[PDB]
Amino acid sequence: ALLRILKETELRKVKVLGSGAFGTVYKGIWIPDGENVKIPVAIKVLRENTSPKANKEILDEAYVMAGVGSPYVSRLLGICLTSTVQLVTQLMPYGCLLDHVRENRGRLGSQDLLNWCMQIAKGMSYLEDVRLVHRDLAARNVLVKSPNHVKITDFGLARLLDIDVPIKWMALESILRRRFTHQSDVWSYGVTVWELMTFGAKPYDGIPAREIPDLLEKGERLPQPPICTIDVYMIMVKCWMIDSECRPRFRELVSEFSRMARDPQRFVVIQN
Ligand SMILES: *[C@@H](CC(=O)N1CCN(c2ncc3ncnc(Nc4cc(Cl)c(Oc5ccn6ncnc6c5)c(Cl)c4)c3n2)CC1)CN1CC(F)C1
Repeated sequence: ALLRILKETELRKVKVLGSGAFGTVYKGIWIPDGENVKIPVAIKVLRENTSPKANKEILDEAYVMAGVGSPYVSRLLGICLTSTVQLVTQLMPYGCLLDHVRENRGRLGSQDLLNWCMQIAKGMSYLEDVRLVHRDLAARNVLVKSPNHVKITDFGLARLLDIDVPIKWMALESILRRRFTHQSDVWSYGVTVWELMTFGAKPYDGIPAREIPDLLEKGERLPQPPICTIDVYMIMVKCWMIDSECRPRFRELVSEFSRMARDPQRFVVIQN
């Protein structure tokens, strides 16, 4: 129910990690009052130019995930309120999963890749339990706590303006009508799995975004990754069905990748 407010004196910014349309993320340290501890944190400072109604949707989305949560989705530790709005969370020291897979292409195993697929599916199952549509699931928006533990973050939203999109991850209905559901998140999950299994290849590389809807209706899809057996590719293909009702549920995806994770060398073919 309650919300933990952290004073400015409890927090210290060290380095800039990244940014987007809504805010700037810093690496930092949290020292809670009346405790002899240091906690490494990420601190997201929201931009001052944006209106009150625009920043409202970011905060309200965090407050839905109030109770126990999931270990595979980012957890808000608290907020700090100066002239700026500062959102505080546990630091994920290996950064985003897209950068991680590209760097470690030489030494990653079949067990590691399929474990990540299962963990992302478990995290998305929790977001469906609390009725939270992500709108922007991609390898860039999954963080790495360690090589055997990943967390979903960077929850998507349209910027509300007074006046004064990731097309290659989106379901067909989302491109043409701007309809976002739990079943459109499943499409984006399929593309995320394709990124991991290609060691961070760019989807539809060379094809302009305007051409994507016509190609999808014709039946063209992203190619089978070189390391994947057909059994793995079949799950990706089910995620990209035009009929949203025929796509698998996130709980069924947890079941499938858990089974494949119990015999990873059968399903994914690494050189080593
Ligand atoms: C990927 C590169 C990339 O984009 N990033 C990796 C480096 N950065 C980074 N590193 C570690 C880290 N740990 C923890 N948290 C963050 N980022 C973050 C994100 C959000 Cl959305 C955030 O706010 C909320 C809001 C609501 N909420 N509810 C529950 N939890 C939360 C969190 C916070 Cl406080 C912190 C983080 N970031 C930046 C990300 C490749 N990329 C492709 C090229 F463009 C490079």
